Amino acid sequence: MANPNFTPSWPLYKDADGVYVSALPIKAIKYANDGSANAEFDGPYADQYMSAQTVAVFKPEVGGYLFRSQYGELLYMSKTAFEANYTSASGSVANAETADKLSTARTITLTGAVTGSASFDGSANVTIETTSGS
Repeated sequence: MANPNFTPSWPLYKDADGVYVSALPIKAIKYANDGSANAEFDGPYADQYMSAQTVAVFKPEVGGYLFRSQYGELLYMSKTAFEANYTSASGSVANAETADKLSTARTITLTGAVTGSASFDGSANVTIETTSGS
């Protein structure tokens, strides 16, 4: 990767705790009789020829999914495991459900009178105060 994928054009997904990973969707593979094999991808990846001894350890499956993590760990997985450990990281990912308010159906460590929501005093949204009936 000459480019560090700084531009969020290609959708990169989420490892176990929130590390970034690239997803290499193995379409088909061309096993050449010389020993080397090129893996056909239809994402931000083309055919990639790998050396014979290399293809002998990294011989995967056509139709599966491979990933490449920032640790240098690249492996092929079944979509069920692949998606839940190297793409999802909880069924929210970017948590765009909570938006910027972060208090939709989730409470992302709201400090009550958050300055970016209610500066000084006088909270807005949800009547006037969430606790108004003790």
